[PDB]
Amino acid sequence: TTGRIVAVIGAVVDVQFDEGLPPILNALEVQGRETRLVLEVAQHLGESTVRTIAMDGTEGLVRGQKVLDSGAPIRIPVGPETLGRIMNVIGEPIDERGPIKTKQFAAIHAEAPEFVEMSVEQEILVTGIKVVDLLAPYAKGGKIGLFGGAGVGKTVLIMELINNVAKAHGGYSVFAGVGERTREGNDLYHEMIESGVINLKDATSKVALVYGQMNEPPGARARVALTGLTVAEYFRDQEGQDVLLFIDNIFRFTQAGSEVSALLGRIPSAVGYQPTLATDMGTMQERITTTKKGSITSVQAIYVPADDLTDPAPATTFAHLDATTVLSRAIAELGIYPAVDPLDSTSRIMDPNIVGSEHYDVARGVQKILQDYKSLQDIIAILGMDELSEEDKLTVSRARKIQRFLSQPFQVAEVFTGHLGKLVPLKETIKGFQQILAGEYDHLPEQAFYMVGPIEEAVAKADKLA
Amino acid sequence: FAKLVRPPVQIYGIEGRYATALYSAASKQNKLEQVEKELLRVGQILKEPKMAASLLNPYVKRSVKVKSLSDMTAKEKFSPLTSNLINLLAENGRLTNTPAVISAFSTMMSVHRGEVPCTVTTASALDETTLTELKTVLKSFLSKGQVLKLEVKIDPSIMGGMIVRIG
Amino acid sequence: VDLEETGRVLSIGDGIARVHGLRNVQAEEMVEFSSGLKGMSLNLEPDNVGVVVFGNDKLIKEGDIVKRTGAIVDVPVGEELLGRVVDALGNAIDGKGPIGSKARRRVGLKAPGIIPRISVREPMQTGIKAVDSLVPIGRGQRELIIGDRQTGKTSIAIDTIINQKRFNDGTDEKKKLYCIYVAIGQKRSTVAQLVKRLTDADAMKYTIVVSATASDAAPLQYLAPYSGCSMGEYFRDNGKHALIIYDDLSKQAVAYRQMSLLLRRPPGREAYPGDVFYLHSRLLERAAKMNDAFGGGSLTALPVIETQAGDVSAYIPTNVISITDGQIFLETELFYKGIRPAINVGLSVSRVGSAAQTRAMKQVAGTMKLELAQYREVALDAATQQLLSRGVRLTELLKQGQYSPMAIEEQVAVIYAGVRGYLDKLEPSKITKFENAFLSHVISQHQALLGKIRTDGKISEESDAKLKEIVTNFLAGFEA
Amino acid sequence: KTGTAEVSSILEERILGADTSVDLEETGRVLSIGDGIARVHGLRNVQAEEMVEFSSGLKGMSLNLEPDNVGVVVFGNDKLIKEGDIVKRTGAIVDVPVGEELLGRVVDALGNAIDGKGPIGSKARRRVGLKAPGIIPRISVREPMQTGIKAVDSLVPIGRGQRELIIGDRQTGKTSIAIDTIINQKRFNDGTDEKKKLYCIYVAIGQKRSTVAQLVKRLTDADAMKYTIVVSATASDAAPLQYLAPYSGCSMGEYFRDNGKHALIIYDDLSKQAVAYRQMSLLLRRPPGREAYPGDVFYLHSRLLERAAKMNDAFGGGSLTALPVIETQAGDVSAYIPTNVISITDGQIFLETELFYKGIRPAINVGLSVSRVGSAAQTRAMKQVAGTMKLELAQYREVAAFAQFGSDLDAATQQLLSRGVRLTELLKQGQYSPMAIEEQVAVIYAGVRGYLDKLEPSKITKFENAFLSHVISQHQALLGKIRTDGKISEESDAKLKEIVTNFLAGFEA
Repeated sequence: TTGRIVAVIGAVVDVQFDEGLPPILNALEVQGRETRLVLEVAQHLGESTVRTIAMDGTEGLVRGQKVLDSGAPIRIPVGPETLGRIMNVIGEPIDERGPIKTKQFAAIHAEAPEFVEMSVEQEILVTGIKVVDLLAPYAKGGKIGLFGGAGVGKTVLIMELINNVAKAHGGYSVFAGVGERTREGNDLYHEMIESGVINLKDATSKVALVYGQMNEPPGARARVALTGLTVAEYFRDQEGQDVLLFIDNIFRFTQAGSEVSALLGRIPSAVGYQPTLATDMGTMQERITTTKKGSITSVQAIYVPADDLTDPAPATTFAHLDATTVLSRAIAELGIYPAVDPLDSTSRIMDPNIVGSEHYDVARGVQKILQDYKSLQDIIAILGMDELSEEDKLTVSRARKIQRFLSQPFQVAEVFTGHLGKLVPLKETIKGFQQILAGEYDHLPEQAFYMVGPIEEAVAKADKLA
Repeated sequence: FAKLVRPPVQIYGIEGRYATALYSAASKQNKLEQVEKELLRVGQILKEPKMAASLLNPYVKRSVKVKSLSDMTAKEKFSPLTSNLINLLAENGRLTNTPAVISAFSTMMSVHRGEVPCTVTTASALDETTLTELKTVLKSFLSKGQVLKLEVKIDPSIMGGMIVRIG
Repeated sequence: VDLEETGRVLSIGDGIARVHGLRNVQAEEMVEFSSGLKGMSLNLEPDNVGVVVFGNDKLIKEGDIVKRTGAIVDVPVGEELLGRVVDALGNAIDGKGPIGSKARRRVGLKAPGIIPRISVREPMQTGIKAVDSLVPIGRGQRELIIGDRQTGKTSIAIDTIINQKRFNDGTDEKKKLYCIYVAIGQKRSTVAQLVKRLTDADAMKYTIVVSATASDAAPLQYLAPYSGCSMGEYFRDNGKHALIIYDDLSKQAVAYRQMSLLLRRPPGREAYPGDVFYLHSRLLERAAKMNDAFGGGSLTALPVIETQAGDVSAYIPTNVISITDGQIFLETELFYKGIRPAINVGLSVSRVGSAAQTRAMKQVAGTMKLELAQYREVALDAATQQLLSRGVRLTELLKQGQYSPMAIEEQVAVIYAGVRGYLDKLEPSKITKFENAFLSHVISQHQALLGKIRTDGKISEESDAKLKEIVTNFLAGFEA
Repeated sequence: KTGTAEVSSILEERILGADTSVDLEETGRVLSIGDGIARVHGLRNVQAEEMVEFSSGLKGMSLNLEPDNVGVVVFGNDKLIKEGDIVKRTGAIVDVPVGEELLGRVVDALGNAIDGKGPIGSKARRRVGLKAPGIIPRISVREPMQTGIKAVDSLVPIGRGQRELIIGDRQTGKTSIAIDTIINQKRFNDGTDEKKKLYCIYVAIGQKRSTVAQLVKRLTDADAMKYTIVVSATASDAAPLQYLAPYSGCSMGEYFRDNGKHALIIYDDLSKQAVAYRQMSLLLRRPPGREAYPGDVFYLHSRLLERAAKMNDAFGGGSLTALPVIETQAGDVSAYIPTNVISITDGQIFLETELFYKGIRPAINVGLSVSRVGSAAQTRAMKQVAGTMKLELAQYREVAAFAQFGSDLDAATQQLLSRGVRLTELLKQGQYSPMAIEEQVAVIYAGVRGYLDKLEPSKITKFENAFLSHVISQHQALLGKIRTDGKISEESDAKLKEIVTNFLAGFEA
C-alpha cells in the first residue's frame, strides 16, 4: 500500500496508508526516500494510519510524502557469508566490503521454540576465569548477564572471553553492538581481521558482527537487536552453530526501546521505562536457548542505567538469566580486574552436581567466607577493627587475598596492565581456593594474590615480592 | 489576521469556534440568516439515516467517506459556504457536532434577538426582544397555565422552605 | 452488521484493539478476532471496545473483524491436569496434546463463604524441616514465598512438591495435594529444566503446571493464575486439596500494570495500578480451606513474590503482605554461605501458624524455636556458648540443602536429637555427616519407630525412650 | 479539536471556500506562539528538520511536522514574535556555514561574529544534519595531542580524534586547564604541524558573555584564537541555541578532520545543554525520563559524539578530537548524563578541589583519570618515563593511602611518598601553563630517577622552573633532540641526566 506521511513528529512517522495497509510490523519503504528508509509499521494507529518507526534520518523530508509499504517487515541477509561482516540492522554491510550476498533474507522477528521444541536441558561449559567458573560456572545457550563498566574492562572481558572461546568453540557467534561505539568497532575491526576470528579471505569468520551504532536512530538501535537475534536462530537451527551472542548492550537496546515507547505516545512506565519493557525482552529472550539444534549462548552486556539494578530493567533481566556476572565497581575500584561482585556473580546452575560437588562446596565455603566477611566490613568500617577474632581476621585476609587472587591479569590489557593474562585451568582455581581455604599463605600477603593465574603463581608471587 | 466578528450567540468555542467563523462569514455578505436557515434545512436532510448510517458512521472508517460525503451528499444548493464548511467539518469529524453548531448559529438571527430573565420567579419564555421589562408583563396575558415551567413555581420553594428555615 | 457484537479493528495499538463496534458484547467477554486471536472486551467504552488481545498479531490489520465469542471466560478445570503442562486457554503447551480437563469453570468465581470455608486445622508440610517446623502451617493457607530469584526458591517449591510425592503417592487422601504451579513469565528453559526436573522427580503426575513462560503475552501471563485458581478450586470444592503455587505474581503484576497502561487505564503507586492488591486479594480470597460441603477441601496457596532487593515496603508487596497469612522470607547471606535454608527467619512469618499442623513436630519444635532464638539473639556463658553450639548443630539440622525433602518423622527424629543436645556432643560438620548415617540407621532400624511416630501424630514418651535409646546408640555408636 | 484552526479566520474561509493563504505548507501562519514553539499553521510540504524563517528574521526549525502545524523551535524569542505570524520556510534544514574563516572568531552559533566583526561568513555551510562517520572511515586515534600539561599528557596521554571527558567542578581551574592546552596548541599551530593543525573549537554552552569575555580575551591573548572558532551560546540565549551550538561545531570540525586537519572541540558543557534541551523537550512536553531527562538525550549526545573521531585516510586521516566537558557537582556519575557520557567517552578526566586547595591546579583525580584509550594517545618520549612514573605514582598514591601509621614501615613506601610528593610538585602547574614535552619528560625524568627524590619537596618546583630555564638556556640542544628523536633517546637521556645531575647540583646547591 502507499501511505502518506501525515506526520513526522520526530521519527514517529505517522503514515496514513491508503491502498489499505498490511498488518503491523510490515516494513514500509518511504517513497522519495533517498536511501531505503524503511519505516516499520509499529501500530495501526488506526484509520489506516500507522505509527511507524523510521530508523533512518528524517532530515530534510517534505511532509505529506508517500511511503510505499515494502509489504512485509524488514528482511535482511542470512547465510554464513554474514560471518565476518558487520551488518547494520538492515543487513547492509557496514563492513562495507561490498555486499553480503546471501541466499536467505529473513524478517528480523524470529520466534521462540515451544517447550517441546527446545532442548529442555543444560550443559556445563566453563570459561577459565577463576572467579567465573568458581562462582558462576558455564553452560551453553545460557544467557549471562554482565554488569559493570565497559572498558573497566567490562567490555574487554567480554572480548577476552570471545577471544578464547569463538576460536575454541566452533559454534558461531553473533556480536551485537547495540548503540555500538563505532570507534570501538573500528579498532576492533582491525583487530578482528587481524585476529583471524574475522577472516575476510573468506567472507565468513566464525563470527558475525552486527553493529548498530549509537548515532543510529533509536529505532534502528532498538531493532538491530532483533536482527542479530534472528541470525543466531538461523545459525542454530539452520547452521547448527552454537552462537555466542554478545550483546552490548541490551540496555542500550532497551534505551532505544524506551525512548521509542515514549515517542510512541504510549505510557512508558516508571522511570519513563517502556510499558512493554518486559515483553520486548520476554519475546526476545525466549528466541534464545539450547534448542535441540544447538544453543545460542548469550553473553549479555547490561550496562546499568544510572548504575542501579533495582532498576526494573535489570529486574527484568534477571528473569532470563542463566548466570549473571555482576561486576562490582567497588571491587573494580579496589583495583581488581576482574571487577566482580562476589555475591551475584552467579549461576543458580552451580550445583554440586553441575560443577564438582566439591567445586560447589568449596565454592559454598568460599561464598560463605566472602559473605561473612562482608558482614564484617561494616563494622570494620565504622570501627577500625582488630578484636573481632583472628580467625575471622584470617578469613578476612583470605577473602582479600581471594579477592586479589580473583584478580587475574589479562593479556589483552597487558598492554595497559603489564599483566600477562591468565586463563586458568579449572583445577588451579579449585585448588587455588582450597589452598587458601587451607590458609597456607601464612606470611604471604594480599598483594601476592593480585593479578595472577594459577594459585602457585601467587605463592610464587609472594616470593617474587621477596 | 482578519479581525473577527464575534457577535455573541455564538457560544465561544465549542462550535462557537465554528459559529463565529460564520459570525464573520455569513455576516459579511449578510447571508447570516440566509445561511442560518440553510443549515436548518440541511439539518434534517441530514437527520434521516444519511445521519446514522454512514453519515456519522464510519465503518468504512472515514477516509473515503469524507471523500464521498464531500460529494455524494455535499452536492447541494446549500453551498455558498454551507456545504463547504461541511466539507470542512467532515474530515474534521464535527459532523457529530453539528446540531450544536447550528444551535449556536441559529441562536443568531433567530435567537441573538432572544430574551432570558430568570430569577426564582422567572425562567423566561425567551421571546425575541431587544428590550426588557415590557414584554415581561405581556406575559401576564400569556399567563394562563403551566406547572410554571417558563417562569416559576415559587411555592415549595419560596415559602415552602421558609418555615423550615426559621425552624 | 455488528459493530455491536462484532467490530472492525479501529486501531490496534498492538495488543489493545480498539475495535469499533461490538456493543452488545457483555462486559468481560472473550471475543475472538479475525487474526484468530482471542480478546476480552474488557473496556466497554462508550464508543468502542478496548479489547485486550489475547494473542500476538501482525495478522490484525485494521478493519479486522472482531467477533464475539459471546462468552465470559471459563477455563477447563478438572483434575487431569495432574501430569500436564498447560497454558491458560486450557491448551497444553506440554505438548502432551491436550489435557483431560474438561469441566469449565469461571475463573471469575469468587471467595468462599465463612461457613463454606472452614478454618485451617489441616497441616501442610514440605519435607523441609525449617519450614514445617518453624512455620507451623495448614492447608488453605496463603504463605508468601518471598525472596529474590530461585536461590533455592524455586528449589524450595520443588522440594515441597517432591515431598508430596510420598504423600500423594501415599494414600494420604488428605495429603493428596494437587500441585499447581503457575509459572508466570518464566523462561521456557527454566521451566524446561524444571519440568524435567519435576518430572524426573515425578511429582508431576499429581501436578498441574500452568506455564506462562517469559515470552507469553501479558494478559495471558496475567490470566494464568486465575485459570490455575479455577482449576485448584476444582479440587478444593471437590474435597481435595490443591496447592497452588502462584509463581510469581510479581511478574503477573508487572504484566498487568503494563496491560492497564496500555489500556491507558491508569497506573498508581510505583506506576502500578490501584487495584492491584485487590487483584490478588480477590484471587486469593478465592483460595480457601473449606468446610465439609467442599469435602473439607482446600486450596492452599503458596503465592510467590520475587522481591527486588528485598523491598517489600513496596506497595505491591505491602499489599500482598497485608493479605498473606505469612511469608517465607528468604535471606541470601545464609544461602550464600551455603546455608540452605538461607531464610531470614524473622522475616519469614506465620501470624498464627499453629492451628493446623502436627503434634509430633510441635513437641520438639516450640521449644527449639525458642532455643534458636536465644542462640541467635545475642549480637563465654556456658549457657550461651551452649546455645550457640546447639544452635549451630541445629543449623545443620535445619540445613537440608536444596534437593532434600522428607517424610516428617525423619525430621522430628533428628530434631529431637538436637534438642537433646546429643548433637552438641559432635563437631558441627559431623552433625551433617552423622545425620546422614543416622538417618539411614533409623531408616534401617527404627523405621519401626518412625512408622509409629508417624502413626502417633505426636511423639510418644515411650517412643522417646526407645528413640532416645536408638539415637543414643547411633549417636554414641557413630559419634565417631 | 484543537481550537487552533478553529480560528475563525482559519476556519472562516474553509467554510466559505474563501481560503488560500500564506502557503500553509511552505509558509505558515503562526497558530500560536508561546513557548518558543510556534505552532505554525500549515507547513506540509515543509522539509523536515527545516530551518524556516519567521516574520521577525528569527529562524525556527520545523521539528514536528504535524499534519496541521509544525512545532517549531524558535531561534529567537517570541516577545519578538506573535500569533498568526508568517513563517516562511528557508526550505532547508540547518547547515551552518562551515569553513575556516572562523578561526579567529567569536561568533554566536548562528555564525554571526558577536565578537564584533560580524559574520566573516563561510561560503560553505555544512550540515548540522550531518552524522557520524562509519567504522571503516575511521582508522584509529593514535595521533597524540599534548596539552602542555605534564600530568595530562602523561597519565591520560592524549590522542586525537578522541572523545575524552573533562569533568570537574565550578571553575576549578577547569577552564584554566583548557586555556593552558590552548596556549599549548599554539606551538604546533605555530608549527606547521599538519598532523597537529588543531583547530580549536570552543563551544561555549550557556556562558554569560563576560565569562566568555575574559576567556576569549585570554584566547586572544593566547592568540590561539587565530586557529580557533569560539562558538558562543551565552547565558543570554534562547535555549535551542545553546543546544544547537555543539552540533554546529560538529559540522564544522568534522570538516577539518575530513580535510585531514585536526579539529578540537570543547563542549562546555553538555550539562547545561542537557538541561536546556531536556527542558526544551519538556517544554515541548516531549518526554523526560530519568532525572526528568528525555531518554534520547543520550541519543542526542551519542549521535553528537560519534561524529568526533580519528579518521582513516579518506578523510585525510584527520581528526575531530573531542574534549567534551561536563562540570561535575559532587562527582555525580550515576548522574545519568554522566553515566552515559562515561560509557561513551574513551576515558575521563576527574578534577578535585582538595587538590585545588592543595593549590594543585590542576586538581586531577588521577586514579580515576583514565584514558580508556590509554597507550594510543601517547608518544614514546612520554611513554618511556611516564609509563614508569604513572605506575610509580600509582603506588605512591596507594601508599598515600597507606601513609599514616608511620609510612616508615618499609623504605619503599616512605620513598614512594617522598618521590611521589616530588612528582606531585611537578604535576601541579600554574595557571597559563602550556608546556613542551621534552621539558616535561625532562622534569619527569629527574623525579623518576629520583634525583628530585633527593631533594626537598619545596624545591622541586623551584628546580622545575630553574631546571627549565636552565635547559632552555643551555640544553636547548637536547630539547631539540628529545623533540627530534621524538622520544627521550638514550643519548638524549644521558646528556639530559648529566645535565640533571649537574643542574640539580646547581639547583640544589
